[PDB]
Amino acid sequence: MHVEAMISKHPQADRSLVQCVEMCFDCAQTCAACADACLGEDKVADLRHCIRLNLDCAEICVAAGSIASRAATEESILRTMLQTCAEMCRMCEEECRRHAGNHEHCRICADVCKECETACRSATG
Amino acid sequence: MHVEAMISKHPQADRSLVQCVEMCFDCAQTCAACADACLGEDKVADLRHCIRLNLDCAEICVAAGSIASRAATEESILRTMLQTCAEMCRMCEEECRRHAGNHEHCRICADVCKECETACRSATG
Amino acid sequence: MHVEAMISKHPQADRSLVQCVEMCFDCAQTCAACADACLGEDKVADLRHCIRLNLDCAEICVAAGSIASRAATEESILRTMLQTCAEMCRMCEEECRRHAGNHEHCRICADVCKECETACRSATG
Amino acid sequence: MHVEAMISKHPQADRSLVQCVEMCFDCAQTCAACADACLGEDKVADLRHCIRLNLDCAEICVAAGSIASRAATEESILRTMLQTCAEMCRMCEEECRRHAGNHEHCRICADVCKECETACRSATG
Ligand SMILES: [Cu+]
Ligand SMILES: [Cu+]
Ligand SMILES: [Cu+]
Ligand SMILES: [Cu+]
Ligand SMILES: [Cu+]
Ligand SMILES: [Cu+]
Ligand SMILES: [Cu+]
Ligand SMILES: [Cu+]
Ligand SMILES: [Cu+]
Ligand SMILES: [Cu+]
Ligand SMILES: [Cu+]
Ligand SMILES: [Cu+]
Ligand SMILES: [Cu+]
Ligand SMILES: [Cu+]
Ligand SMILES: [Cu+]
Ligand SMILES: [Cu+]
Ligand SMILES: [Cu+]
Ligand SMILES: [Cu+]
Ligand SMILES: [Cu+]
Ligand SMILES: [Cu+]
Ligand SMILES: [Cu+]
Ligand SMILES: [Cu+]
Ligand SMILES: [Cu+]
Ligand SMILES: [Cu+]
Ligand SMILES: [Cu+]
Ligand SMILES: [Cu+]
Ligand SMILES: [Cu+]
Ligand SMILES: [Cu+]
Ligand SMILES: [Cu+]
Ligand SMILES: [Cu+]
Ligand SMILES: [Cu+]
Ligand SMILES: [Cu+]
Ligand SMILES: [Cu+]
Ligand SMILES: [Cu+]
Ligand SMILES: [Cu+]
Ligand SMILES: [Cu+]
Ligand SMILES: [Cu+]
Ligand SMILES: [Cu+]
Ligand SMILES: [Cu+]
Ligand SMILES: [Cu+]
Ligand SMILES: [Cu+]
Ligand SMILES: [Cu+]
Ligand SMILES: [Cu+]
Ligand SMILES: [Cu+]
Ligand SMILES: [Cu+]
Ligand SMILES: [Cu+]
Ligand SMILES: [Cu+]
Ligand SMILES: [Cu+]
Ligand SMILES: [Cu+]
Ligand SMILES: [Cu+]
Ligand SMILES: [Cu+]
Ligand SMILES: [Cu+]
Ligand SMILES: [Cu+]
Ligand SMILES: [Cu+]
Ligand SMILES: [Cu+]
Ligand SMILES: [Cu+]
Ligand SMILES: [Cu+]
Ligand SMILES: [Cu+]
Ligand SMILES: [Cu+]
Ligand SMILES: [Cu+]
Ligand code: NA
Ligand code: NA
Ligand code: NA
Ligand code: NA
Repeated sequence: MHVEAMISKHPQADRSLVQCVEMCFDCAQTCAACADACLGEDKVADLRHCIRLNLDCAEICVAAGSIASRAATEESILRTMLQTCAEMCRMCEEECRRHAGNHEHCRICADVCKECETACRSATG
Repeated sequence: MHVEAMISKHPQADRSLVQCVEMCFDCAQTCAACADACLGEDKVADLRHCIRLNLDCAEICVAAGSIASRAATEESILRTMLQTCAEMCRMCEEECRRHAGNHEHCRICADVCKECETACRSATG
Repeated sequence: MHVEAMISKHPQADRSLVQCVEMCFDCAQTCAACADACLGEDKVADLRHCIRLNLDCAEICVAAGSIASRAATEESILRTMLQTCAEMCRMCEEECRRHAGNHEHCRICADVCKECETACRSATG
Repeated sequence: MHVEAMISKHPQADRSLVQCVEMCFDCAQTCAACADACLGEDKVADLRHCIRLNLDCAEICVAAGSIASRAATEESILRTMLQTCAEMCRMCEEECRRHAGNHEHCRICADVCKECETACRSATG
């Protein structure tokens, strides 16, 4: 990623923010991937809620990552958006974690959602 | 839109929700349009904050509209996402409203953001 | 929608373009809805390809709608993006149509994708 | 990113594809950042076309990255979407490159768009 390099060259120019943007995009891709993998499993009927939560988590994480990319002093929705993203990731983590013993893709995704949750919460500080 | 027709045919199947989805997509398109119009004005330097808020409002409104399209009994991020969208629209409305005397596009956008704010807040009930 | 009203107030200011933007957002919402409905069906394992195509069609249609909202004389990706959106909608229509006898949501979605395909192709002219 | 780890655990499971997904998300974030930086420059009126192209490139790159994340044998829009993304990045590169002597953020962005263009074109093979 080029998050850190772009922040330093912004004419209005933060480690917690860089980590948050990086994680949001990582987590968006991972959740989109996890949903698709779940859709290809024999046992897809057991993964409906997981697929749905991953789709919502991918959407929210892209939005949050985009918003945060534009947050390098003026009033912003950033802190509200990051709280919502943290809650989304917490929910998605919980469901992916439940399937992690059965599907390796869900273990990887649950780990990324946990990290993203932490990153987004830390950037609200 | 086909929001109402699709909700009624969902196997797990709400006027406030239909109005919220419709408005989110209307508002996303309107804000994207408003940002582009502002970017073409002689006086673009006065509209920087407006353009930035419109970009964030378009992103959040698409996300909210998508999430809400998937919310037709299971646990959801919906109510959190709709609160964030309502706050986003309130912020964007305020700035577009400030320019409404000068730019007709901003008057139209401020009106749509006001309506979307109301719709999203009403769907959290 | 406010597509037509916003185009007329753009400082750089087209019926085919308005219809294309409107349809892209309608189709994005419809496909997102169709995927979610398919995910809730008893027979979800038969709908894997449909769900996947709907997810891609929602993503492409939002992108196309956004791009087209910013296309009201300068060089643009618009015509390329609209060709891609037309191909996406054609593919998604074909698969939703295949399930239309079994699931009413897929009949509605197939009809919207057909219309969106036509609209996007007509706006490339 | 977790692109490579997720592809290997997909139940239907490609170096060119991994590089393409990674680059699309990098480029989406970079272009969103570049647009915001341009919007904060004294000389924003000279950067209108650059801002507009960056917004379109961010939208297309997210879409392409998402689609490609779901492309790990069945029929797909992938190759069409990647051609469109390659054309988008070529256009955005050209305009960012034109401003690269004046704005360091545009130099970084032009380099990322060039790389993403190459990656997306290589994944169509
Ligand atoms: Cu995230
Ligand atoms: Cu994620
Ligand atoms: Cu999954
Ligand atoms: Cu997730
Ligand atoms: Cu997420
Ligand atoms: Cu999150
Ligand atoms: Cu986040
Ligand atoms: Cu997540
Ligand atoms: Cu999850
Ligand atoms: Cu998974
Ligand atoms: Cu998962
Ligand atoms: Cu995850
Ligand atoms: Cu997950
Ligand atoms: Cu996440
Ligand atoms: Cu996060
Ligand atoms: Cu809205
Ligand atoms: Cu709006
Ligand atoms: Cu505007
Ligand atoms: Cu707005
Ligand atoms: Cu909005
Ligand atoms: Cu909103
Ligand atoms: Cu909303
Ligand atoms: Cu708004
Ligand atoms: Cu606004
Ligand atoms: Cu405006
Ligand atoms: Cu506005
Ligand atoms: Cu508005
Ligand atoms: Cu506005
Ligand atoms: Cu709004
Ligand atoms: Cu709303
Ligand atoms: Cu469409
Ligand atoms: Cu559609
Ligand atoms: Cu469906
Ligand atoms: Cu579709
Ligand atoms: Cu579509
Ligand atoms: Cu389309
Ligand atoms: Cu289209
Ligand atoms: Cu479609
Ligand atoms: Cu379809
Ligand atoms: Cu359907
Ligand atoms: Cu369908
Ligand atoms: Cu459809
Ligand atoms: Cu469909
Ligand atoms: Cu469509
Ligand atoms: Cu269309
Ligand atoms: Cu790209
Ligand atoms: Cu880019
Ligand atoms: Cu820039
Ligand atoms: Cu760009
Ligand atoms: Cu791009
Ligand atoms: Cu690209
Ligand atoms: Cu690309
Ligand atoms: Cu680019
Ligand atoms: Cu560019
Ligand atoms: Cu830049
Ligand atoms: Cu740039
Ligand atoms: Cu770039
Ligand atoms: Cu750029
Ligand atoms: Cu790019
Ligand atoms: Cu690329
Ligand atoms: Na900002
Ligand atoms: Na749902
Ligand atoms: Na334009
Ligand atoms: Na696929």
